[PDB]
Amino acid sequence: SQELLKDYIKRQIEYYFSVDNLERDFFLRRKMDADGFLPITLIASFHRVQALTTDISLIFAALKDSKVVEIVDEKVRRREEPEKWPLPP
Repeated sequence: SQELLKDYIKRQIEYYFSVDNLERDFFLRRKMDADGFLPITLIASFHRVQALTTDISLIFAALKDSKVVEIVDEKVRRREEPEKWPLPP
């Protein structure tokens, strides 16, 4: 089973995309495209996600379970007003 693991991964990534985090997370914001999207494999590299798993299908399945984020292809963004967050690299 991976259901509980998927829940821990979902809540960890939803933290990165919370307003509280985004107001100070200048690294993540400089890795966004102008539409807010980031590579899912960049999120996978973050220490608290990588501690839980290196299984990319599990990470995608965790994110399909989220009302906070939106996946398109290989990228993920905050669903609400994502264009407000990108910063210059």
